This record gives sequence, C-alpha cells and structure tokens, in this order.
Amino acid sequence: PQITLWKRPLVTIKIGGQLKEALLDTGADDTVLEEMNLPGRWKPKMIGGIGGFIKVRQYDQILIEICGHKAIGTVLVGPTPVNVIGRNLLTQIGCTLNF
Amino acid sequence: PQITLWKRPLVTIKIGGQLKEALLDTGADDTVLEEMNLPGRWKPKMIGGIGGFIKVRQYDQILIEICGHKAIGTVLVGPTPVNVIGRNLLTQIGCTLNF
Ligand SMILES: CC[C@H](C)CN(C[C@@H](O)[C@H](Cc1ccccc1)NC(=O)O[C@H]1CO[C@H]2OCC[C@H]21)S(=O)(=O)c1ccc(N)cc1
Repeated sequence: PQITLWKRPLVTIKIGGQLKEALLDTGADDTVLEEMNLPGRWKPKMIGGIGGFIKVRQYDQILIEICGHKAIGTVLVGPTPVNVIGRNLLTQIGCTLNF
Repeated sequence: PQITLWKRPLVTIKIGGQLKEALLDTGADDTVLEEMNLPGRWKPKMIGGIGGFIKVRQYDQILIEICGHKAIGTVLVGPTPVNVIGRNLLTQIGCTLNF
C-alpha cells in the first residue's frame, strides 16, 4: 500500500503470537518493541536518540508479520515509549520512501 | 525519488543558506536539527524522544529545501543526536511510505 504521513504511520504487527501496533520508522536503524516476555536468549544493548539512551534486550531471528508481509530479524525489547519497526525489517517488506 | 532503506535515508538540506545532511525520519512528528545559528525569532520548547526530553529552540515558518524540494515550516534546534526531518516537513515535500 501507500501510507501518507499526515498522521503517525501506525500499523498492526504480529510477533511471538501477539498482535501489537507499531510505527514504520525509517529513522530507526533497528526494530524496538515495548516490554514483552519473549522466550529464548538475548544480548544486552543500548540505543540512543533524542533525550539519551535506553537499555534493551536484543533478540535475533524473530519472526514478525507487518500488514501480512512476513519478516525475520533482530527485535530489541525494552522500556520504549513507542513500538517502532526499523530499517532492518522495513527492507524485508519492500518499504520505500517516495517523493 | 524512490529511496530504499538498506542504509540510513540521509539527504542534503538547505536551511539558512547552509547545506547539511539530515535523516528522513517517519517516526519523528517534528523536525529537529543540531545546534546552529538561524535568523529569526524563536521560542523555548521541550521535545521528547526515546531517551527522554531535551530543550530546543522553536523556529516557525522557516524555509528549508530537502533533496531539491522546498518546505516552509517549524524547525526545532537543539542537542539531537542527528539532524532529523520529521513528518511536519515530509508531508510538505509529498513524501509517502510504500510497500
Ligand atoms: C537518531 C535517529 C532517531 C532519533 C532514532 N529514533 C527514531 C525516531 O524515529 C524517533 C522514534 C520515536 C517516536 C515517539 C517517541 C520516542 C521515539 N522519533 C523521535 O525521536 O522524534 C522526536 C522528534 O519528533 C517528535 O515525534 C516523535 C518524538 C519526537 S529512536 O527512537 O531514538 C531509535 C534509536 C535506535 C533504534 N534501533 C530504534 C529507534
């Protein structure tokens, strides 16, 4: 589809058998999701933006479905104020910027 | 143009007669630039990102050309990790997400 940017580009996603809302964020290198208790191992990470850094848990090879488009890659989990789909997964669904 | 997301969507902008690089950031409501001298009146505001809130200077009705496309809108100036072009200007240049 085509998504205009008059409002936040929020879409439904499916991850670990849960449905959530997340932003398609070209400014996010990597996907970051609200605190959720995912299974399996993980590595600590720190990600920075406006205001400083937050600590997150990095899971790899996580399967996510975004508007029926499947992807699999890194998902960071932590106390983020918003769920964002980052470039690492936006590439996998063929998402482009156009003007 | 069409911009894929395998790398950061960085583009050259012209503001206050100066060239700079900036990130097209669909996850930003607002446009936030690193510290710089801008002619015009400004107002103190706060803006919050993933890591908390920062102090910025709000410049209204600023002319800014993004990748050869003119926009006139609000520009926040402050200690952001990187220049980001947010939706308030992305809408002006006709930018959409497509997959
Ligand atoms: C360094 C590039 C850019 C700032 C990075 N950010 C993504 C960005 O889209 C955030 C994503 C974001 C959206 C909402 C809350 C917190 C972060 N937007 C943002 O900070 O925008 C601010 C400016 O406009 C305002 O509207 C939104 C907040 C204000 S981020 O949230 O900090 C981020 C950093 C690393 C990863 N892997 C994923 C996300």
